[PDB]
Amino acid sequence: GVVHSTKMHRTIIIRRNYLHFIKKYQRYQKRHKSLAVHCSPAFDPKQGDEVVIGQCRPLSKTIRYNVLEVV
Amino acid sequence: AKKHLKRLYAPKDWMLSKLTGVFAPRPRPGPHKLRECLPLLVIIRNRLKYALNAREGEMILRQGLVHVDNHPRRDGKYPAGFMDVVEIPKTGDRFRLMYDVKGRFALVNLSEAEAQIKLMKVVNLYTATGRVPVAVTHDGHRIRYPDPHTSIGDTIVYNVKEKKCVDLIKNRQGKAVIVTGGANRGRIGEIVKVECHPGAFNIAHLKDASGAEFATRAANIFVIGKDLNNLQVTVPKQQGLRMNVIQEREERLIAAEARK
Amino acid sequence: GIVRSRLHKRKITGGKTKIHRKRMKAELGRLPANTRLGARRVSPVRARGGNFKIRALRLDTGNFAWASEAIAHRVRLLDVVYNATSNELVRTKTLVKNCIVAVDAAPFKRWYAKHYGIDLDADKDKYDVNKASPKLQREWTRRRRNHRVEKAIADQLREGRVLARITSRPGQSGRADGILLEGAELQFYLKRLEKKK
Amino acid sequence: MRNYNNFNRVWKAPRRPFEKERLDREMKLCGQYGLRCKREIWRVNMTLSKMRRTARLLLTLPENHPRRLLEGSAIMRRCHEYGFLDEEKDKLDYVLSLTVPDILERRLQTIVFKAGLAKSVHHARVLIQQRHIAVAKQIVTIPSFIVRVSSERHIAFADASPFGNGRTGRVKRVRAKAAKRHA
RNA sequence: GGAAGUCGGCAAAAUAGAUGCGUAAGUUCGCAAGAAGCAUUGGCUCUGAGGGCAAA
RNA sequence: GAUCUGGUUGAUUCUGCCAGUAGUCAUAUGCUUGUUUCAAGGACUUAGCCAUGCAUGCCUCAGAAUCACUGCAUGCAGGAAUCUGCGCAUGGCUCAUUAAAUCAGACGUAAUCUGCCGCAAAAAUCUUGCGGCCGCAAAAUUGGAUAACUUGGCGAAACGCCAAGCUAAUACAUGAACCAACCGGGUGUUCUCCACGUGAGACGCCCAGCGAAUGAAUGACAGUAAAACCAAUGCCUUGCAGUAACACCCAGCAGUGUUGACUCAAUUCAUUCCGUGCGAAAGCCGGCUUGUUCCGGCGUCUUUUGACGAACAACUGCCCUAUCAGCUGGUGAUGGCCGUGUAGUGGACUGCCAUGGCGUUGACGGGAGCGGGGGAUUAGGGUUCGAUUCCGGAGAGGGAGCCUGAGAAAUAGCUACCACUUCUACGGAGGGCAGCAGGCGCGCAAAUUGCCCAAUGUCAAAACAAAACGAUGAGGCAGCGAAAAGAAAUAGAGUUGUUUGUCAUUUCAAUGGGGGAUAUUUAAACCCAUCCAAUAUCGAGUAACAAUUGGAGGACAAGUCUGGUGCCAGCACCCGCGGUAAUUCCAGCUCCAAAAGCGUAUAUUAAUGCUGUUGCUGUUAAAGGGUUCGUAGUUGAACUGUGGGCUGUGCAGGAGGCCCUUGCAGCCCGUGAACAAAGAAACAAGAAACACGGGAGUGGGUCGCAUGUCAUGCAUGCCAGGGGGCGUCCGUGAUUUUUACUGUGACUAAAGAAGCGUGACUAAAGCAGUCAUUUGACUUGAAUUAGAAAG
RNA sequence: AGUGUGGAGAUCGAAGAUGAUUAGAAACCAUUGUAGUCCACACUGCAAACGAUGACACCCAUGAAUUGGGGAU
Ligand SMILES: [K+]
Ligand SMILES: [K+]
Ligand SMILES: [K+]
Ligand SMILES: [K+]
Ligand SMILES: [K+]
Ligand SMILES: [K+]
Ligand SMILES: [K+]
Ligand SMILES: [K+]
Ligand SMILES: [K+]
Ligand SMILES: [K+]
Ligand SMILES: [K+]
Ligand SMILES: [K+]
Ligand SMILES: [Mg+2]
Ligand SMILES: [Mg+2]
Ligand SMILES: [Mg+2]
Ligand SMILES: [Mg+2]
Ligand SMILES: [Mg+2]
Ligand SMILES: [Mg+2]
Ligand SMILES: [Mg+2]
Ligand SMILES: [Mg+2]
Ligand SMILES: [Mg+2]
Ligand SMILES: [Mg+2]
Ligand SMILES: [Mg+2]
Ligand SMILES: [Mg+2]
Ligand SMILES: [Mg+2]
Ligand SMILES: [Mg+2]
Ligand SMILES: [Mg+2]
Ligand SMILES: [Mg+2]
Ligand SMILES: [Mg+2]
Ligand SMILES: [Mg+2]
Ligand SMILES: [Mg+2]
Ligand SMILES: [Mg+2]
Ligand SMILES: [Mg+2]
Ligand SMILES: [Mg+2]
Ligand SMILES: [Mg+2]
Ligand SMILES: [Mg+2]
Ligand SMILES: [Mg+2]
Ligand SMILES: [Mg+2]
Ligand SMILES: [Mg+2]
Ligand SMILES: [Mg+2]
Ligand SMILES: [Mg+2]
Ligand SMILES: [Mg+2]
Ligand SMILES: [Mg+2]
Ligand SMILES: [Mg+2]
Ligand SMILES: [Mg+2]
Ligand SMILES: [Mg+2]
Ligand SMILES: [Mg+2]
Ligand SMILES: [Mg+2]
Ligand SMILES: [Mg+2]
Ligand SMILES: [Mg+2]
Ligand SMILES: [Mg+2]
Ligand SMILES: [Mg+2]
Ligand SMILES: [Mg+2]
Ligand SMILES: [Mg+2]
Ligand SMILES: [Mg+2]
Ligand SMILES: [Mg+2]
Ligand SMILES: [Mg+2]
Ligand SMILES: [Mg+2]
Ligand SMILES: [Mg+2]
Ligand SMILES: [Mg+2]
Ligand SMILES: [Mg+2]
Ligand SMILES: [Mg+2]
Ligand SMILES: [Mg+2]
Ligand SMILES: [Mg+2]
Ligand SMILES: [Mg+2]
Ligand SMILES: [Mg+2]
Ligand SMILES: [Mg+2]
Ligand SMILES: [Mg+2]
Ligand SMILES: [Mg+2]
Ligand code: NA
Ligand code: NA
Ligand code: NA
Ligand code: NA
Repeated sequence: GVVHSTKMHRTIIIRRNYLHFIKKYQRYQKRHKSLAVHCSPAFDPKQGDEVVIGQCRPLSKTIRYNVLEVV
Repeated sequence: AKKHLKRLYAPKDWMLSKLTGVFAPRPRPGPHKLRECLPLLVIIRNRLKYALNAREGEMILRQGLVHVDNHPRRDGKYPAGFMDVVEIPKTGDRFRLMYDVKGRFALVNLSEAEAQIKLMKVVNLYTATGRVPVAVTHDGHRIRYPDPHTSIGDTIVYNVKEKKCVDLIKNRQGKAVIVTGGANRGRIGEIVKVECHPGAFNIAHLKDASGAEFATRAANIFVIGKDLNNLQVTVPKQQGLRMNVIQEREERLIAAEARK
Repeated sequence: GIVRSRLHKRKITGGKTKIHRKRMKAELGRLPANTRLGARRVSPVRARGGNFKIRALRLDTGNFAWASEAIAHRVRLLDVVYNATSNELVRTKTLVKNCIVAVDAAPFKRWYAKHYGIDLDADKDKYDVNKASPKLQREWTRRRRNHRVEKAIADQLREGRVLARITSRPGQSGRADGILLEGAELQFYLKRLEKKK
Repeated sequence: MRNYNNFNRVWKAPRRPFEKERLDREMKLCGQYGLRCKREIWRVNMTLSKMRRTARLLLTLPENHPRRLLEGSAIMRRCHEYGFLDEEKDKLDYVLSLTVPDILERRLQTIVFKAGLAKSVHHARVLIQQRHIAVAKQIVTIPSFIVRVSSERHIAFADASPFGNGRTGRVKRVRAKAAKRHA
């Protein structure tokens, strides 16, 4: 995903942009999802960066993924 | 917990008619998974035809006349499954529960000194208290002292009567396997290669005797011999060779006309 | 009763979740132990599966471990001195995990004398290092060669009270086990305690 | 409740209720083959509609397609067995040319009249419904019985029928009882 | 009991400080507004927060 | 079957709707109805209210009988009752709630709990009996209570109750030494020895089982070659080749757990466990050969992990609405820290911090809805339905709370309140049909207070049988049932007269409906099927055993018919008809259409290219915004380029040569560099350079003799090196490459939909059956498919 | 066109007035006349605001003209 916000302490918001197909019109539409991801202090990513995230146990109300690699 | 099993919800391989009853016998917990097993009552009533209904099946089973892996089992809901040896001493019946090419359960007749041998795929290896290595098999058996070369995915050929391991066949390329799950269940082939995807399902690419290449997940393969020529267990009539559907239909039609 | 589900919580959008089922026993919570310092009193709690938790209401002693010495002793809890959640827990002498306590230093002092032949209580029932076999004296020298004790713990042993951190959960197991504070962690908490006398 | 016995329809009404050409054609078919209602023609119409639909689907596919090979062989075998198409016509395109009279000629009511066991199609139907005709020694009482080519030579009077090897019929039996009682 | 008194609620009763929440029609958009309403308040023993100055 | 027709004008050509037309397991309703097969059936409205009855119990050779119970016999065998153990958290019903919920496919739990079932594990424990803590001895001959029952009974009653007196259990409690092992830790101011203390060996003492808690150490290595110095310690003999380790009783009694990854499995050390754990149930029954070790079948405590499950999490997806634009954050909103709680993760919760989190890619609010599998309709694309059989979820009048239990926030369990209710002797006591049947209401709208456990299953202490038959309205079978679906009667052949055909005659045969049975079916019946003699079995002529429902101007098949009525009555979906010659109303006749069915109403699909992605229209028919700027959004120019040579072959084409069709073989497959071995160039991270026997079924391909012999050393080598190539694991190394699409493959319950085979008499079906007719073949068959998207 | 505040107010002229016409005529015609019409500033954003024809881009046959800029004689 792409880093969308880094305003939280050790938590970042990423975006997953994708195209959804509509069968009737034989055409796509742009959709996106937002995921709260824990970010270890060993990475320091920025807005617009691309990150790889791995699924972990629930770490908060919304967090289910941990940052693994910053590209 | 769930105690019933609707006949529509029952596995299709049990071949129970949708019109004859609402329910099917729910397998109890035990050696094999509920979706991957054949109940003893189904074996004694629907397959062997020794019992006309469940009440006669109860008559046979409660007396301990049916042995599974050299042990009388009195429950019609006992979940018999793959590679199990079922013996009825009174009628002199001995067969192994295997899969044919079409994925259905098959009763492959066995001779003596063959019903004493059963293959078990190692699914887990752990350490028990006292630093005792324990191997867990596909049929729920726990082995207190397996061979030091034993690995997960390997198969242990195991003497049921004497309750001891006698040989081990490693899970490597070039070994003969039988598929126990998926669309390729019942096919017999040789391991060409195994693709490893850590954190996901490993994929085994196999090749049968005729040269057909197929694949499945590594959990569905079951090593049964060093290679296709020397198997360590008797296999069903069709020898795990999938046969073209058009050719099969033509051969059946010709055979039917030859009969009449 | 008390529940642990997310149904009553607001969605991230701020909308209200419309609940369409009754509360389940599988999501229940229990009232806190609020274990205090005092003579031992526990209450068993039958948990899911038939297992028992021990809800400690009062505790007075526990197994406290000297990590650098790889030893532990059953010692009496003397006071609660610091709690990172609030100082009200200190005021009420509540025993929870990670809180800082002061425990009797006598068993640790006595073990040091027996194991190393060094009596920390110099300059003023009690083990005497003089009554030792010559073999034990040689083992004392062997142990003493590769050994250096820190002055902070050594001073605390001399005064008879040594600070420790609770490592168990009294509300779940009914125990007040802990580990003696050492090194930087002790210096951190000593500064916290030094604040405001 | 909890009954899983399947059932389905075998006929469909025509789209336009009143067409002079269609009504006259169906009236001709009813008289020619001794049918009871238009539903018997419409049943044949739906059958042919199904066969032509799968034939069109198969012919869309390329020749070497396994589904076309297996399904195409099966339907041609079905047509040859039931006499819908001649043995010479061995192409899938000839299924498309099947007509309603082709199916109607294979009815046991039609075959019995054509074989010569009945004076007319109406005589044939009542003979079938009155347990007088057997196909391979099995009594058949359904006029819409589609006769296989291999079964054509085995059509004859039933052994249990008075016209075959059976006992006397109602008229003679009742008169025999009356003669005994009157005497 | 509660305006039945009386021309008439005259007279009297009633409301009451501070703090938090909350507040309708209408409106020249400023108000209406302390609209209306709800809640808290003592004593004691503690805890936290809000500063100055000087010193390498 | 990719289809249209009537109505705008005097006529025409359009736009456009209205009306016609067909289907619907789609409901109701009206008329009609002989036979048979297969089936929906109080969901819609009132998750409205309910009289009565039933719906969940379980005993074997194998827990407990002194019924003052029965049979026999002088103890034997049944055995009411009642303790004990298991179940009642499943089934059945319903669809009210419900949109980051539920659900579907696909994944996780290393974040957990898990009775019954499968395979396994088990060496802790100072007990008992005779004599005086001590001695002798060893098949452990353990202890208190409470039911049923007896007595007295209370109470109008209550699936309501006291008190006393007996006696059991596999109920409850207690408790087993020696036999009987291996291993380790701490010590004695104890002995026997060596040297003048990393000394050795004994004995003595305290601990050393499974599981649990805290702390400490393990849970590997895999990025370099040689020399000396000292201290101790191994060998060699009196200085380092050889040398797994280890101060004997064990000279190999783990130097080696697992994953993709673990603080996990497991082991060692220290301390702890106070009931909130741990019997060989101090248990039961058999067999013989009758056994201080006879041999089996059961039952049970604890530990462990497969299985059946439970609970949590969420990758993508799901109607209408902006006359709903902001939502969330006192009092949790988003995240962080230490805690608490949970079976476990978590703002799930306390305290303290930081301002975050969501929204025009439609948040928030509102409206309609349980979600799927699937149904209807059908060129294709679509539209629409899904209360309802199977799967998942939720509920038991409304709410909440809770005990028991492995599992319930259970409701034919409990507690309370609210709303309804029943009995009463007025003190009190009760009730929950959205289980089956059935009532009352509600409505357009939906059956019997039936029979049975024979089948299908569930529970259980339980095979069947024998004085001896478990329960089951789950389920099955019948009754009612024109929802719907399949098959099919109501007549067939003549003869005479009136090319034919109709009519008037007159004959012949056949057959069911129905009536019955030596019987068959069925748990018993009932339906089907079989038969009307097998010596011996009833029956069609107006075959009265009598077919209906809508129509006859047009759309739309069928009358210039006859009377009646006279803009009245009425018909008429639309156009219209009827005002004295009605093709239309009311009737007769005749005819048309479908037919055991046929009208009507409403909804929905096609008709409809009148919702248009495929595929609409916008000058004048409805419809380009008055103009321009402009953000989201949609869309967006070209280029890095597709190779030669040779041979054969083909009207290739414009003598020989050049270029092309196809196929075969070569290419460092541009140029350069070497004689494609090495190096150079192109490459290659699905590579390259390193380095690990704990890497490779013993270190992958390429019968006596040497170690040694206090060893089950009962072992090891019996080609070695050098150089090349291949597996396994780790490390180092880059001014490093994905996604859509497309081709294959994997994973993916049935029912349903396609589809193969199969004369259930055909068919709707079903997954069966077929053939010799035999003491059984076919090693019978039950093919294969498609199924949104996402992964 | 209309509104607000200041200007301006010749002409024309909603409202209104008068005179005709007419069965009636508080219409058309005639003589007048307020607000307006004009300007500054600020509002309003209702036109047959029309080509009743959205914007950008491509292709497209013929004759005579026309406006602006270039090239040639
Ligand atoms: K205003
Ligand atoms: K009990
Ligand atoms: K029901
Ligand atoms: K034990
Ligand atoms: K936490
Ligand atoms: K908090
Ligand atoms: K009912
Ligand atoms: K009529
Ligand atoms: K008339
Ligand atoms: K008429
Ligand atoms: K834009
Ligand atoms: K215009
Ligand atoms: Mg008052
Ligand atoms: Mg007054
Ligand atoms: Mg008054
Ligand atoms: Mg008065
Ligand atoms: Mg007055
Ligand atoms: Mg006053
Ligand atoms: Mg307001
Ligand atoms: Mg017009
Ligand atoms: Mg007209
Ligand atoms: Mg005219
Ligand atoms: Mg009949
Ligand atoms: Mg009948
Ligand atoms: Mg209802
Ligand atoms: Mg229902
Ligand atoms: Mg007994
Ligand atoms: Mg249920
Ligand atoms: Mg699923
Ligand atoms: Mg012992
Ligand atoms: Mg009394
Ligand atoms: Mg017990
Ligand atoms: Mg342990
Ligand atoms: Mg390891
Ligand atoms: Mg969830
Ligand atoms: Mg939060
Ligand atoms: Mg609803
Ligand atoms: Mg549904
Ligand atoms: Mg409803
Ligand atoms: Mg359900
Ligand atoms: Mg419930
Ligand atoms: Mg109700
Ligand atoms: Mg229940
Ligand atoms: Mg409840
Ligand atoms: Mg009930
Ligand atoms: Mg209640
Ligand atoms: Mg039922
Ligand atoms: Mg009905
Ligand atoms: Mg019995
Ligand atoms: Mg009936
Ligand atoms: Mg009739
Ligand atoms: Mg009959
Ligand atoms: Mg029946
Ligand atoms: Mg006509
Ligand atoms: Mg109509
Ligand atoms: Mg008409
Ligand atoms: Mg359309
Ligand atoms: Mg169309
Ligand atoms: Mg249109
Ligand atoms: Mg227009
Ligand atoms: Mg481009
Ligand atoms: Mg070159
Ligand atoms: Mg199916
Ligand atoms: Mg079908
Ligand atoms: Mg002024
Ligand atoms: Mg003028
Ligand atoms: Mg306008
Ligand atoms: Mg316009
Ligand atoms: Mg110009
Ligand atoms: Na995994
Ligand atoms: Na007959
Ligand atoms: Na464990
Ligand atoms: Na039963």
